[PDB]
Amino acid sequence: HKIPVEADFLYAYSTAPGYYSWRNSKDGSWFIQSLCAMLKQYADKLEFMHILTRVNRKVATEFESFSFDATFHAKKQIPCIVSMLTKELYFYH
Amino acid sequence: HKIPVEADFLYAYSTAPGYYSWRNSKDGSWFIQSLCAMLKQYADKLEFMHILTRVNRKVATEFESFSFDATFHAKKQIPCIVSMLTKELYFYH
Amino acid sequence: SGISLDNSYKMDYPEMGLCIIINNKNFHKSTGMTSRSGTDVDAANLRETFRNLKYEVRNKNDLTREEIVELMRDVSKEDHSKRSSFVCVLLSHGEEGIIFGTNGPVDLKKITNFFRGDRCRSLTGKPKLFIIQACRGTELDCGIET
Amino acid sequence: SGISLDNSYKMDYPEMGLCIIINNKNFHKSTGMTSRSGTDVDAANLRETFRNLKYEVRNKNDLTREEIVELMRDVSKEDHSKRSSFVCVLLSHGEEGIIFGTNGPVDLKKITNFFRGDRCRSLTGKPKLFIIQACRGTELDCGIET
Repeated sequence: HKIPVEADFLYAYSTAPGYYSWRNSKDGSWFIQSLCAMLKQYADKLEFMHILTRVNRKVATEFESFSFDATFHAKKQIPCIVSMLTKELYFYH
Repeated sequence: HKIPVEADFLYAYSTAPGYYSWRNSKDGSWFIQSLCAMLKQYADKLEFMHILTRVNRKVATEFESFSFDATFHAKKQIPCIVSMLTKELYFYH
Repeated sequence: SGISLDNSYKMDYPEMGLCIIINNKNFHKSTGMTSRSGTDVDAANLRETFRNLKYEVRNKNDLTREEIVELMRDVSKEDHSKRSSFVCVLLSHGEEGIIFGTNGPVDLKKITNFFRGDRCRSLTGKPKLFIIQACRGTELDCGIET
Repeated sequence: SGISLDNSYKMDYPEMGLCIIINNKNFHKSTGMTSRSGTDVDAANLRETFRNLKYEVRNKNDLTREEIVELMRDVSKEDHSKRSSFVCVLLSHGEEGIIFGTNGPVDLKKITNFFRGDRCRSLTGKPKLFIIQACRGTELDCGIET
């Protein structure tokens, strides 16, 4: 029996392929703020993929850029969950 | 209120970034065989990401290539779940 | 009413939605791409699997790069108001970020862009699923004994 | 014993595992990359969050491309036998498939390869999590009103 050498990897990207990733100079990056908040609130209750899904919704709905530069003003962001995991992951047991 | 235009997309790739994807000339591709089997068995029981996770494990553990060409012999494959979804997805209600 | 959480997509619309299956088995000789034997097995398995999930399945075979783009464009312009979601399955040769029509490549981004939240309003806020059976490169996983 | 399903990773090893946080805020002038203000806020939030999840957190700041590779190589050579998983958080400037050291880029593939199932046997079969806060390109999402 063998398993792929690329199996059991999970990449939690802050943004979709090809996109900028936003950061607030005072509150931190949108993604990390949201990730920590969701882990603090759901790590002892939800499976990791479901936690990350809440992170996606939080980032997608609660954040929007503000800039004097029209090019970077009113932009949005959606994180990107990339899973090669082979089992469900709970931080508790 | 706005949401990212890239939000609510889920890409269920048969293989990891940069890798070949395997197919059995008689049984079909490893990924599709596994995906249909897991949907048939768990679509009325599990959330989609968890179903896809079973697909990852099934493909990773139950399949391995056989070839007279050493280059393509005894190779493995791990599917790749890419989620930009903002909510859990159940095919039933 | 009572507490409403909205943690899962609303999947009780009148229709589950469309399941477009693009099955490319035979490619134009000039492309030099081999036929994908066994893909019909995949196409049939998918048609039946999603039929049982109540999706309106549409199977298309051996589409050129032009037909793939035209199909996706036309489908994205349909009124999906009464549909809970959208599913597209792509079975073909491919490379990273690419899916092959019978006569040439199609950037996956071009296909999915038609369904962007701002380009297909009747699907905004709804799950858009793309299932891709195709190479993403030439690397081979040697695996490791367990 | 009774029916055993194994649908979830075994997370009751003596240790949850390491959580390596690479926080790059200041970059070499010659790179022309701006300082990432607010990243320390992220680094501290992560250290505390994972501390509460019982991970052995190690914070590293402003690492060159060489130090990032050396760190990952050294960590992958540790004995993770008694650890349930591995977590690595990368906070920096970046492009698609790339993370920036203070003096240049590092291919993400090079970093993750050290932990391949065949290269880090004490982590084989265990979850390896990479959290990446960095650009993956220059596209901007204009969003759509709901």
